[PDB]
Amino acid sequence: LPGDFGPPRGEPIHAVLTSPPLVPPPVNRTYPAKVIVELEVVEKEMQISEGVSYTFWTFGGTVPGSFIRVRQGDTVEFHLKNHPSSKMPHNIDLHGVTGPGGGAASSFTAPGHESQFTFKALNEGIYVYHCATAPVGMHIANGMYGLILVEPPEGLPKVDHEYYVMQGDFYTAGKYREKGLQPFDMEKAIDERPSYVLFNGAEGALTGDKALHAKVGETVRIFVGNGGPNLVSSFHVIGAIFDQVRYEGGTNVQKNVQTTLIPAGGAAVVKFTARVPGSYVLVDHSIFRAFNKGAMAILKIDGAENKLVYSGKELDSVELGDRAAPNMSAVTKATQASVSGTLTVQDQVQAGRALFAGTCSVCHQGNGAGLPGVFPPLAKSDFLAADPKRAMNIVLHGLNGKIKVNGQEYDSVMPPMTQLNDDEVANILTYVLNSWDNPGGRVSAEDVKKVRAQP
Amino acid sequence: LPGDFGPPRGEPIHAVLTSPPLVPPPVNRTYPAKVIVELEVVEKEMQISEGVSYTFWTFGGTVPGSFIRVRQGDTVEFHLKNHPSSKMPHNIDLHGVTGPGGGAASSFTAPGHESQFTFKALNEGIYVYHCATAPVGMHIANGMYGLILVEPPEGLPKVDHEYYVMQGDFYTAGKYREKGLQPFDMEKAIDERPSYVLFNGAEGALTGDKALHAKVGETVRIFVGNGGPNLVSSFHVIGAIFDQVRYEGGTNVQKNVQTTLIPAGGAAVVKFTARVPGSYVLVDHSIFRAFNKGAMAILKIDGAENKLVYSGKELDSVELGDRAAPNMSAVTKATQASVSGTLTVQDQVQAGRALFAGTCSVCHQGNGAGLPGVFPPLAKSDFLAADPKRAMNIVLHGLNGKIKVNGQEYDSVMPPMTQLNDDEVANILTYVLNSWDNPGGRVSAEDVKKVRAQP
Amino acid sequence: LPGDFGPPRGEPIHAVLTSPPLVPPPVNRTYPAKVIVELEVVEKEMQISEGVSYTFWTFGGTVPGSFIRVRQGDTVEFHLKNHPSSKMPHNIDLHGVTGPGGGAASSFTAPGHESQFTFKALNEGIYVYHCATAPVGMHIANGMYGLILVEPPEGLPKVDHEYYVMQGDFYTAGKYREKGLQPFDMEKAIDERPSYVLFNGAEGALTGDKALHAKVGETVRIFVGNGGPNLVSSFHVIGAIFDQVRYEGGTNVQKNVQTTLIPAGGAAVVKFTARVPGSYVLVDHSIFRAFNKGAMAILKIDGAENKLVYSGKELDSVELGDRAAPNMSAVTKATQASVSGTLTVQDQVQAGRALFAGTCSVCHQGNGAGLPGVFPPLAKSDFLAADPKRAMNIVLHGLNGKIKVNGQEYDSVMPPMTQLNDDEVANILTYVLNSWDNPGGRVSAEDVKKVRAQP
Ligand code: HEC
Ligand code: HEC
Ligand code: HEC
Ligand SMILES: [Cu+2]
Ligand SMILES: [Cu+2]
Ligand SMILES: [Cu+2]
Ligand SMILES: [Cu+2]
Ligand SMILES: [Cu+2]
Ligand SMILES: [Cu+2]
Repeated sequence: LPGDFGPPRGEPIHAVLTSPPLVPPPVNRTYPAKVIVELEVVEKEMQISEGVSYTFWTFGGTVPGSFIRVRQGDTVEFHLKNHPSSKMPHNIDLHGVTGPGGGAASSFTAPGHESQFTFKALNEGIYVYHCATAPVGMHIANGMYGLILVEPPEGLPKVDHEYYVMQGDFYTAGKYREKGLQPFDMEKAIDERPSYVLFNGAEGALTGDKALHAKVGETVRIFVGNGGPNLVSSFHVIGAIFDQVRYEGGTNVQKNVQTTLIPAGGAAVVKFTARVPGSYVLVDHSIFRAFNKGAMAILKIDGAENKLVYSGKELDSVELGDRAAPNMSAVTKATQASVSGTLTVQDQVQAGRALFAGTCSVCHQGNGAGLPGVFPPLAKSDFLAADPKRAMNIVLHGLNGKIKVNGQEYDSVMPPMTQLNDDEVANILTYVLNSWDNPGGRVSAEDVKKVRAQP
Repeated sequence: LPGDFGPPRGEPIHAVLTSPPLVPPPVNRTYPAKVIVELEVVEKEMQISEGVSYTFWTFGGTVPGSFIRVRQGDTVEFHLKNHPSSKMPHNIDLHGVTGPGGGAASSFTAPGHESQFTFKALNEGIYVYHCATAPVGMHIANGMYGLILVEPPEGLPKVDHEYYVMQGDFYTAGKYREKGLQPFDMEKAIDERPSYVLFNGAEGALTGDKALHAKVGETVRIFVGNGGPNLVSSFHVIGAIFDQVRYEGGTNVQKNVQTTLIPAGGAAVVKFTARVPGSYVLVDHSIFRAFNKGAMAILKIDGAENKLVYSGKELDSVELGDRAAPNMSAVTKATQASVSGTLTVQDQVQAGRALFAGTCSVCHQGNGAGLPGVFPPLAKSDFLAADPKRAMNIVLHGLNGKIKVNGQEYDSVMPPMTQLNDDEVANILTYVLNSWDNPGGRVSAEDVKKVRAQP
Repeated sequence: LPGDFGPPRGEPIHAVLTSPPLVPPPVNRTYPAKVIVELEVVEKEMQISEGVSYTFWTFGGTVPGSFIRVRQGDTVEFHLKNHPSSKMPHNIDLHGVTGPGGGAASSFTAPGHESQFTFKALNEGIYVYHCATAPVGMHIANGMYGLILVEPPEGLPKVDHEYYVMQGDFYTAGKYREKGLQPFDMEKAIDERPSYVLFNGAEGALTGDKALHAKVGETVRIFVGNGGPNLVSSFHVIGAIFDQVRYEGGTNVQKNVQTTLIPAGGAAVVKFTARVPGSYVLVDHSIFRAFNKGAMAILKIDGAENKLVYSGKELDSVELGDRAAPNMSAVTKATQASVSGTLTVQDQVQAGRALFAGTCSVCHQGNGAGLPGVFPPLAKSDFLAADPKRAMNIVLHGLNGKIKVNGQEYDSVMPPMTQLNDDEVANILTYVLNSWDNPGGRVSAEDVKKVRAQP
């Protein structure tokens, strides 16, 4: 057989698993071992977006699940526990396992139980693991996937950083950024029409203050999975190139590519060398996923600029939108205050401030000044103040034709923004009204609901 | 030119074509030949699913069409007949043909006619062939695709088994498993929203008693096509690895991968070595296709277990659902009896038995016992017997909150199952009522239609 | 660093950019240079289909944008101008640029402004460039993408022809071929449900009198991009094979393939050797894109037939439909005449003539003769003349069952063609009525609207 390094030697090893985006250290071992893996399924509510809860089903309490790292030829004794608070039964299929279901029929586990099975890791590579419990699509859609690395016997070449990034498509009853606890939507899942496409199980999981880091001159290896369930990732790094891309345990290694297709259920190891400082964006280049459904992660490189290689500036809200900023915690706070019935004007203003970035600032500027004759001002805007109800209709339904703002004529087009939720329009407009010497007061989600219902 | 082995020699050869999932024997020849291919288009109703008929358009009476096997450098004299019962005209485009339309403009054939054209097979490889008659998408969607192998002059390396598997997406007016003769749906086809995604033209075409077979230690080569028309396959083998994947006649060979993307209209040769016994599942790992639309095929390996490689069990209904069992012939029978107006309680019970597997058994068990305090029993269930109408609402619309069943409290969640058709809910519940000392009687499709219409 | 050929030498070079489908000449240079690129964003209405206008956003006035050609190790001084008639701000992200946003944060440009940034071209290859202005998906969907080639220092091998072909998916408020100025549809874009999938920004951009050309024996290199925003191309050449496919600046080169997957935002260089004359069709083999949404381009090879390689005929309307003919200018004319209120019977007849090809001729023949007993005649048809209103219902809703036409019984099936627009049915039927000794008169779009509204 391949990976035939004889029976386990040394002492049994209790595998150290890591939560995303971190990876366990290299096994750093010259002999095959008995590796004991203990993984516990937890079902739990987490925020899939600010003020949006979802009941995830997880391996080890995270999406993706805990990272497993073994050596080709190891004997893996796999213990799957299902937490007693679980409502569903669960199991595991590991890609790279030689045997039926990749472990599925020997890991079937009711709430409060444990199952175990043993496999030899014959196949070197990076592999997806996921739940394989009927209905399989529902279990995977809820977050039940992760990566197992089977190292080659000599180990992978040393790098400065190893990170763990996994794409998933998600199906909520509600629309993108519609607030509240969102049920799984089986109709959207069967139709392959996700409301969110994410890295590491949430909007902003790898942006702002949760960006991945490295320094100019350092090597980064990223273990990249695609849990699906349904989508194929046009996986891409903005502003850089992959030194290498290797799929699963394939003999083929592609070098010097920027855009690579990762199948649903697929995985790849990519290598990046940091050359110049700034934010390097990992996306699904099926662009509405990256820029309208959440599929953007950041590798932030710190170090000296090299003007001979790139003379230009770090990214801002023009490219990264409301994910340029460290976090949108103000949106979470305002959503919680709406639920409690304690929502203040200032709660709305700080939420609107976070949401205004990119969404409105690309044309009206971060300071609401616009560009005289080209983009009208929101700062001290006579037009805004004259009719707050018209302002709600402009965000929902757009505006075109000649207008006069602060003594100047505009003859341009503001596209409609009907995909903004009622709370988002209300918070953005309350921010604008309470900024730049505008008249203050507030716009409520309920105000916007009535305007949406009759344009 | 490539494949320049001079003029045909020896005797003209009448090509032996095979129906899926079988392949013609290796050409086993050292000289180029004149190969005469005779292929006849037949339009005909076949079962796309149990009790679901569809009018397929076929090359040779099967989906995919008859497998053609020639040698690089052969002169192929291609005869396309259109059966006189056909309503549409048809033609053929073979990938790997050097010339306009791959044969399309010289193979255009009205019902009851024959066309012929000659081509030299310059290009070694595995290639899709399909109909290229306006509207091309409708002809391909109805089943008009297959494979032609152009062998290299020295032939392919010998293996124990060669099989023929081809994925297709299908567009019915009705929903998945909605019974009756289903028309082609052009709106779903243009939208790329298939109701079925299949191997070899039907649900269960390669599962249960129609699984592919091999023995521990044997090599299997699978000629894998993707007829589309629209989908890209994340083609994957559960519990195993491909020794090799080679696309069309590409110089590139990928080795040691589990998950590979097959383009719409693409084809690949994969090689598998059987290591341990059990069912190895070929899927489109765009998981709702594999587990909700029919895209699952089985390679069943018989032979000695190796507990050093895999300690675990063969797959069952937890993973393969209602395709674990040899066949669902009882569903076909019950559908026929509904049409005839002769549907008996026992017809419903045997259909419901087949459908209960995985769909209900994953939580309630194959024997309806459930798991005390975790999954309530369907066996001798006081709760079921108290209100059969409530049971219909529970399958369609789900159940949550505290209930008491056979003296025990449950506080859990049964997801809704509204994608089940009225006949499916009726048959499953009639099976349950007539099992495990439950009260008997029956639930009709019409009973379920009324409950669906007002939750 | 890679591409470390020292500082720029010689004179600064003003890059010569080309409009699709042409490519600038090889740089033909042994030293690294300072290359000045000047690219101007223009927003403008163009015909996305005959009689269908769309407001495109373009780099250099075309979709795809102007082709840029530099050498690995060049210092590129990039000048982006935004035309003063623009309503939106714009920027550029070039794949293959080493630095944040690929130029995005240093190229942000309001209407009537200019931005500049400098980069070293470290990475050899073919690369997509696109707008990266919030909302990024809307800018790319409107046409803001093109290719930059970074040549290897020794240059690419010489070929007879170099062409520029770029796929895009497009989202109109109206359905496919619905006439008038079509707004961008954000709902369809987010759902990844394009109304058009095109090469070079229009239906027929590379068909008929706009086909690419070469001669038997000549080599063709095609720089193939996929601007997306959302779709992955099953990129395929009908009737031929690619000698080579190379993605971006990848070390991997695939040889001898017919079907290759291009990611959203991806690019590839393909090489084709012309062997036999005729039309070679470039498609997205996700077949409803190629044959129902516009994703078909033609490489027309002129030269001597070789009956030893391919005995068959050039393509016609059976395969290429209404794109076999040089152009459909008559449809543009009839649409303009409807807007003006000057629409004549002859305007309708010539538009219907263009649309009848393939759509109706595949079964009824180019001369309306049909095939006695199999396809009924439209030529001198007693059945057509007896009830023009029934003829409208037959095109929209199909026809089956026994009929008698010109003394012969037919018992067959004409599929419904409800995806035809009201003007298309009206023009086709007016063409038929004014041909082949039929009674004349006309059918109006308004006649068809009333029949569609009550079958
Ligand atoms: C460009 C792509 C824009 C984005 C994004 C946003 N707005 Fe805008 N807005 C824009 C233009 C060109 C115009 C004028 C339209 C015309 O007919 O010429 C506007 C107009 C407004 C107004 C009214 C005028 C004013 O007070 O200055 C308001 C209140 C306004 N826009 C608000 C607004 C908000 C809140 C945005 C994000 C949600 C937003 N705009 C985005 C161009 C663009
Ligand atoms: C788990 C994923 C389940 C599947 C699949 C099916 N059912 Fe279920 N069912 C489940 C639970 C947890 C519960 C209790 C809900 C609660 O509020 O605590 C139920 C309940 C029922 C009942 C009523 C109670 C009883 O008689 O035991 C019925 C009649 C029932 N379920 C039927 C049923 C059928 C027919 C299924 C397949 C179609 C099915 N269930 C699937 C959990 C799960
Ligand atoms: C085959 C795939 C067809 C295409 C494409 C079109 N038509 Fe057709 N048509 C076809 C058949 C088999 C029949 C007879 C149906 C039967 O019940 O046996 C028809 C019938 C008509 C008729 C009425 C009969 C006649 O006058 O000959 C008309 C007026 C007609 N079809 C028009 C028509 C037009 C305008 C088409 C393109 C828009 C078209 N047909 C396409 C088969 C096929
Ligand atoms: Cu699970
Ligand atoms: Cu899997
Ligand atoms: Cu056909
Ligand atoms: Cu094809
Ligand atoms: Cu732009
Ligand atoms: Cu990009």
